[PDB]
Amino acid sequence: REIVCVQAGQCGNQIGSKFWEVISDEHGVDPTGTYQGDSDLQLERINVYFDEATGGRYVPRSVLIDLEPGTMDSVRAGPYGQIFRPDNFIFGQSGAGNNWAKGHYTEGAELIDSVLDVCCKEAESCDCLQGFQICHSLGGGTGSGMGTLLISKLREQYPDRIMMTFSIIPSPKVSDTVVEPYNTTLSVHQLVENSDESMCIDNEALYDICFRTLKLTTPTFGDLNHLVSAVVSGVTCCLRFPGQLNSDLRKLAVNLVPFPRLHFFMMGFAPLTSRGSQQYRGLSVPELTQQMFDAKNMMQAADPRHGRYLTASALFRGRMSTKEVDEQMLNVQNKNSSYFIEWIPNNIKSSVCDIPPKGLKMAVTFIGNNTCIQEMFRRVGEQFTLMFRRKAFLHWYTGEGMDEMEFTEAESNMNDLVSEYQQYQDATIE
Amino acid sequence: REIVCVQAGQCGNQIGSKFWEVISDEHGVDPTGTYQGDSDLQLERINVYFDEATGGRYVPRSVLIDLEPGTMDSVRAGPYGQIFRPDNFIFGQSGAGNNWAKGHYTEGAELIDSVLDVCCKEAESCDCLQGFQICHSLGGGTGSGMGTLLISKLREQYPDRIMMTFSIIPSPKVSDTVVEPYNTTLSVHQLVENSDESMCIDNEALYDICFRTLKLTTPTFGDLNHLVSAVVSGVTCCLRFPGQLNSDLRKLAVNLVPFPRLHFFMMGFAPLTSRGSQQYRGLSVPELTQQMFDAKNMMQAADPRHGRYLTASALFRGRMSTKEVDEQMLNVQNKNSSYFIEWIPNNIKSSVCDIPPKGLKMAVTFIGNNTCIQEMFRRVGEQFTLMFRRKAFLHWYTGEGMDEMEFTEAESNMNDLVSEYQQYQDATIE
Amino acid sequence: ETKPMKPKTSEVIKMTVEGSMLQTTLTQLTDAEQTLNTRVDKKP
Amino acid sequence: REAICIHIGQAGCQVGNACWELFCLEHGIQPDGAMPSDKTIGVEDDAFNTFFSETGAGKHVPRAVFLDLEPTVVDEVRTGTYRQLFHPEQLISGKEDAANNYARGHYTIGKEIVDLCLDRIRKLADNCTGLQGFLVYHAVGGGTGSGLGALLLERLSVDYGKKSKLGYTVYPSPQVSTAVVEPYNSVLSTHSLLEHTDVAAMLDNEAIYDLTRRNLDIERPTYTNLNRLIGQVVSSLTASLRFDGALNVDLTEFQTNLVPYPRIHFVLTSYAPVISAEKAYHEQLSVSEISNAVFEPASMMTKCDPRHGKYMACCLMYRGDVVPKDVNAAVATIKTKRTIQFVDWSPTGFKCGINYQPPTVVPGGDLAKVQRAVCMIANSTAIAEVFARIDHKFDLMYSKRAFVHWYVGEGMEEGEFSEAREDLAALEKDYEEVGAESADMD
Amino acid sequence: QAVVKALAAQVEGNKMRAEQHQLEVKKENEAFCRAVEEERAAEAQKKM
Ligand SMILES: Nc1nc2c(ncn2[C@@H]2O[C@H](COP(=O)(O)OP(=O)(O)OP(=O)(O)O)[C@@H](O)[C@H]2O)c(=O)[nH]1
Ligand SMILES: Nc1nc2c(ncn2[C@@H]2O[C@H](COP(=O)(O)OP(=O)(O)O)[C@@H](O)[C@H]2O)c(=O)[nH]1
Ligand SMILES: Nc1nc2c(ncn2[C@@H]2O[C@H](COP(=O)(O)OP(=O)(O)O)[C@@H](O)[C@H]2O)c(=O)[nH]1
Ligand SMILES: [Mg+2]
Repeated sequence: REIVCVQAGQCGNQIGSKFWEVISDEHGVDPTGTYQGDSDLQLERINVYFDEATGGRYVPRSVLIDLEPGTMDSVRAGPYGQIFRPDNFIFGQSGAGNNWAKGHYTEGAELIDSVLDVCCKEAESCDCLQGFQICHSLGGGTGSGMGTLLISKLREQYPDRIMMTFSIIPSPKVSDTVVEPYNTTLSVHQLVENSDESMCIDNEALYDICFRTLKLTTPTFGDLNHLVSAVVSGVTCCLRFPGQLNSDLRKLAVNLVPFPRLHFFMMGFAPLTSRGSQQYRGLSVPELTQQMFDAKNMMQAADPRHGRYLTASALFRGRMSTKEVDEQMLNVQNKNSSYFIEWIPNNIKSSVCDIPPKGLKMAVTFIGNNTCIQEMFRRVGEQFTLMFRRKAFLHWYTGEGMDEMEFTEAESNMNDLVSEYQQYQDATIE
Repeated sequence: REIVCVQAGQCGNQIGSKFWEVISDEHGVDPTGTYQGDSDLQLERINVYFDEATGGRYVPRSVLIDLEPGTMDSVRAGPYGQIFRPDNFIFGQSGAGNNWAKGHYTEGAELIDSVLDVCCKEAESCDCLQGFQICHSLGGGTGSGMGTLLISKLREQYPDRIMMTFSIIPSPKVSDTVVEPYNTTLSVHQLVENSDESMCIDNEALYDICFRTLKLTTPTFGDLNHLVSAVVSGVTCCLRFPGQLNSDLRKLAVNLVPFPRLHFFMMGFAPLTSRGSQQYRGLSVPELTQQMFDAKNMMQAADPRHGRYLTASALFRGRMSTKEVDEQMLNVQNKNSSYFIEWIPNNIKSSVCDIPPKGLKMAVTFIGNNTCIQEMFRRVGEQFTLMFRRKAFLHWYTGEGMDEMEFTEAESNMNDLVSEYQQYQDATIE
Repeated sequence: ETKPMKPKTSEVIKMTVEGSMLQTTLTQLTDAEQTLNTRVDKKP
Repeated sequence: REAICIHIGQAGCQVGNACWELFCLEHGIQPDGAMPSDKTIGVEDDAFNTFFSETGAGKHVPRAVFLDLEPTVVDEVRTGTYRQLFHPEQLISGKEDAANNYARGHYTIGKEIVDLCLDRIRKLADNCTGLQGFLVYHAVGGGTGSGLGALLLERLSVDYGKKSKLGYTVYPSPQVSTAVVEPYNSVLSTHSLLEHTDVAAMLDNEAIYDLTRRNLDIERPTYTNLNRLIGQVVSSLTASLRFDGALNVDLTEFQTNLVPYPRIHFVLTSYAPVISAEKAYHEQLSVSEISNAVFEPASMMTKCDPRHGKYMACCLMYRGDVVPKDVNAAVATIKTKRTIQFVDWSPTGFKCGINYQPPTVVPGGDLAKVQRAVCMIANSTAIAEVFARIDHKFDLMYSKRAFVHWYVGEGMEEGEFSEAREDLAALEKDYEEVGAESADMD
Repeated sequence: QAVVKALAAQVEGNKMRAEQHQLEVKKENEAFCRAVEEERAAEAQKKM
């Protein structure tokens, strides 16, 4: 049961580089590709993410795509860059220009056939294929446009598999680019139709995690990408190690999504705490659950206290009792009963895995489906409608060929998504 | 049955530092936090004040709050400061300005949510919670305003638990600040509604203890805080060790307070004696009772000879006979019968604990409910009325936002408290 | 082609939760505990 | 005398591991299947035959299959400690799970795996003298256990016909829960189980957690403890087939005595001397105290209180050195109690069994070693409360179609939900009607 | 006599495993303390 990864744009390639560092460390693969591990548990599921090349070697199931090769040359120059198969690198000759329409219609259609040829070459090699995993930002240009193009083609070609995306979205507090609202709105329009499950992270939340919890004096993008690589490698942990209560991406989707449009989730990871402070508080299942539900540990600007939990899932790694897990989930559901949607008798799924990440005694990853996400879409919509009424910078997109009707359609579809979340929020049973 | 301590302001943090030194010594905790004791009797109730952190360590269940970090940095720098959990230190970025209104309304509401979050995190971790214990001065700025704010919020959230306070009140003679009457009047108004039991200490009484009883040539605040830490650790001693006649904070409160407004008490501790004199007088139960009732040894400026005892309590530590305790309390009640309220047939509760404070063969702590406490409030109220008629310094408080009507309400409520005590002083059977 | 699964050793099985307490029954015993079970058929 | 064991899904395979650990240690088979020569007494009665078959070189192999849709648990069994005990053909594994969907197990995926399973079951059943039942272990809360368990029981019931099928079933606990979609799977499971099972034993994990906290002194129990208790119960019930005794009880005697009408086959189970070794020296353990113990609701392994209902039949299994006169005195004392009530149409409420083989002690185990034990399975109207609680949660979710699109996409008509809910309503009415007294007074 | 012998043997074995578990926990705590002391040396890197 093997996953294929796709990394698109600068953010995607950087997050991918840190992810493949974390996974290669976890399975004991040398940066030359030679297996040097020290337990059979590392070897026995290596197939899930690596293909085996001849006399020792392992190759990582990933496709790298970008519109200007500067980043790709940077990734090839990195410490693990040599591991990647050369034929898997796809790049063009001119940039996206921060324009969704260029990335989707002009340079997208120019490159897209070579990416589908490579993904099919990678997919047809699997003995049984599980879902794809894609990392990209929604505020950029080639990431948003070509990522959603590729997602649509893969959904046409593989409708029975899983399509999973992790996505970084522009913060209202601090933009790096002026035209972010257009790219975000069009990308959310593509995702709500195409995706099966999508996780959203705010860079502002990663900065607040680093400063308040880790107390880093001078954080860098490497730290943010380390938090992301930690969660990405955590969601898949039950795929590749034994445990007392196995779980799977499809089983998570079936338990988390009540209706097919409601597939946007908040993410958190609980035992983040510096090793020096860790001496002041011992690890235990109650301790993990309390940090796990603390809004300090959630990776989105919206706060749960303004919404209600529809569903939640917990994946535990480590040697622990099932009784303690079950009774903790009962006590949290009973004591905080106003924040849980009442027509479901138990909103939390649990899962337990035997093998923790190296150097931690225990860890949990949290996925939450909460109506307070309506906030991210509403904030973007105000900024978009502000821009669209004045036809702001619009000539760039229309000159590529877009009809103005696409913008009003995408706005209407996002507004209906906000309305569907808002109706279920209604705290009053009425 | 575990107590959570709160220390507020400079006085509170300093008293807390000396208290946690005495308690850590009594339970044999090294300044690194490791248990190094030599009898199981030390270990078997350590849970009452400490939580266990991973790999051996214990952490003390205390919250430290202050508005400017100078004091907090001083306590962290002290010899035991490292034991305290870093996250339990709460501080702002601008001072209370020695002003009650700032501490209650402007910086109070800014910080209070983080203090309530920490107190709830600490409280909800206990398997069964006994009352909270709070130490602060009323003459300061953040101590009075934010302490009474926090007491009101905790009384809203946990109305079935116990609320216990130790409180320092401004000397009529040794003032450090001109606007002391306002801070005292508003704080006593808050306490009489919120508190379950409140102990009052005059700094003048600690000076008279040091100079007259201990004959110290050059006393310092460390001695005053040692006397306070001795009584504070003594009231709870029966909670945490075995004995022939167990006692508890709730049993003291139920036996001392006849009616719910009458909850202000005097304190004393008996085996105080100078190192030169100590060679001249052995410990015995008559000696402890005689020192215990001597007004020289009482920690308030009001003298019992000007009032009447409603109720009294005695907590004895050490291996001693019950016969001597019972016969001493009968003999003292019979010989001084005019100073005891006649419609209660026996005013004194006794309790006996096997384990004395380190380096003493025997000790007793005294809690007294005496109407002469009314004299402190009346003297403070006269000076407040003197200042208010001339609207002294009033623009600071009105500029913060206070209605003048709060001052007349607080004055009326304090005056009614004085009247109620005076009425019970002069009550008769008829 | 699917490579056949390789058998585990003693310390590898001990890592998990089920296998550790299976091996506890199998190996970690005193001499007296192996005498506990016996057959009493046709005796009474 | 033979029995075939079928283990399906995760709970069923892990409970199988605990069961076969116990059956090995009780018979004396080593993990490699080689019976040792020093365990001999000159003659060796064929007591293993209920659970083992011989090749001819003297290796033992057990009459069981392990069925799963995900590989991890069965490859763990294949690579574990008992690798040489099981035949590799017996360990059957698919490619992908039923994803907590009963519909996925039953319609899309289980039809592919079911024919291999039936061929293996055929391969077991042709090599016996006379098969006298199937033992099945599963949970009704998960997708493959529900869907493939139903499909397999339907096919077994057509192919083998009248032959008995006995199920041990882990039902969803009344407030502990592990997945959101448990009510749909449990309702549809109970719907299939009504037609195609001869006796169904109901278990709740919350009760075994309460029993292990209260009686044993275990602060942090895990599934291996619960599975060891279940294995002990199964060993007690099947001991009557395998060892000498005063009053034997064949598996057909259970069905004849416990089931008054053909739908009323769901029974409660409890076990008496759950006791620690340190606890074991504080108490005598005579017949009458443990008989009094099995009737207290603190002893039950299902979360129902029988004081809120009426007993229809009781079956009491005593094993070890016990004498019939003490069993009779105990049963007469139970009958005297006022908080124990039998339906007036069932005057002779008890069946007794007495076996000489004492319960086995497992080296790592947490139960003490004891000379005698009693185990009970009993039919009572209190069971009606468990279905009502499952039905309320089903009604809550289905009123708004909270998750139905997964099930409808996987090949299922929307109508099947309403059919199952009406069948469980009719089962509730059956338990209401059977407990109604008939009056014939002028 | 047989039953009392069996119970005594079981109690002794329980004591043995309890002692072994305590020894393992003590070793783990010592290793944790050493590893905490090791990470303090990263304070010199910031200084230099
Ligand atoms: N007693 C006991 N119950 C278990 C065990 N494992 C899971 N359960 C319970 O069974 C239900 C979950 O069923 P599963 O066995 O995990 O479902 P499954 O057979 O694996 O089906 P899939 O998830 O599709 O593979 C829950 O109620 C769990 O509490 C176990 O080892 N022992
Ligand atoms: N977390 C993270 N965010 C990034 C990184 N690089 C860029 N971003 C963010 O992604 C957005 C810019 O998108 P970009 O990747 O340049 O789009 P592209 O030009 O199409 O590749 C901004 O919000 C950046 O803050 C990175 O390495 N990590
Ligand atoms: N008894 C005693 N009194 C103190 C101590 N520290 C300060 N005080 C008194 O408390 C008053 C000052 O209040 P302070 O604690 O500074 O208020 P804050 O600024 O809000 O913390 C003065 O009357 C001081 O004499 C102490 O350690 N012991
Ligand atoms: Mg499963």
